[PDB]
Amino acid sequence: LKFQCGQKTL
Amino acid sequence: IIGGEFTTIENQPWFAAIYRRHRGGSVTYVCGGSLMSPCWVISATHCFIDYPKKEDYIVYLGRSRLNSNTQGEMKFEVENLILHKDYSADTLAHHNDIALLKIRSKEGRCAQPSRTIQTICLPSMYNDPQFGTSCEITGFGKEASTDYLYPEQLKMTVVKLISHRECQQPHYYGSEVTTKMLCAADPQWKTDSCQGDSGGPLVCSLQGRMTLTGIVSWGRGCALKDKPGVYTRVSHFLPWIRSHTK
Ligand SMILES: NC(=[NH2+])c1cc2cc(-c3cccc(-c4ccccc4)c3O)[nH]c2cc1Cl
Repeated sequence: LKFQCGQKTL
Repeated sequence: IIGGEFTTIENQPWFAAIYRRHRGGSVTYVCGGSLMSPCWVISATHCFIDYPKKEDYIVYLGRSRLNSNTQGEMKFEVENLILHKDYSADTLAHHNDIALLKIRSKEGRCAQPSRTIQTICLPSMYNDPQFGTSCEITGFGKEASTDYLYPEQLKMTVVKLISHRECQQPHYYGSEVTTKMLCAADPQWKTDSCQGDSGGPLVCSLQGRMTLTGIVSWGRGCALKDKPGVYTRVSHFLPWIRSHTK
């Protein structure tokens, strides 16, 4: 969606 | 990376791969970097110092392999290449080894967020994790100090931050390591960063966030006993970063 620093998505 | 495991960019979505074009047709890998914001990637000055011609570098985000494509990747040009004023290297250390690259796609856009492209967080002014903390390093650098090629698959490993007292021991690096550097090593000197991992990230969790704590900068050998990897201490360069990323 938009950047969220430090977040990985798996 | 010596040791470590092979991974995919989803596990390090803020990792940027920088390559250089050669008149002749080849493209070679140069260093790793990290996405700080949509249009800025941070790396190390020593990766560019010998050839500071921005038009010849290419930056890719969302890449899990070195010379083959990854679906979802984005290719960028370097709009601005900012090296640090006070960068110096001696017989080992590189001082003020940080650089910024402003990227632009051929369509005029910066990075766009996806499951393979994310930004990494910056620490607060001079705020670091305590020594002992385990951080991860990722990159396409050498797997053995004797190799002359880079792996095709991205690797990652975990190392621990060590104190300056330990690193400045005469039999480690002595006074070559300053307060603007951080040392990290594997308790058993088994895994480490190496040539090619240069410019990439040292990520630790700080105050709940995965934060870019260091930039792969220098070291004696790779995975050598009492020879930690030395990283640029990002928390001490925040004014400088701000100065260009406003
Ligand atoms: N953890 C370590 N022991 C370590 C080893 C190396 C080795 C290098 C390195 C070696 C040769 C050339 C370059 C180089 C020179 C110009 C451009 C790009 C890389 C390196 O960064 N960088 C390093 C950074 C680290 Cl922490």
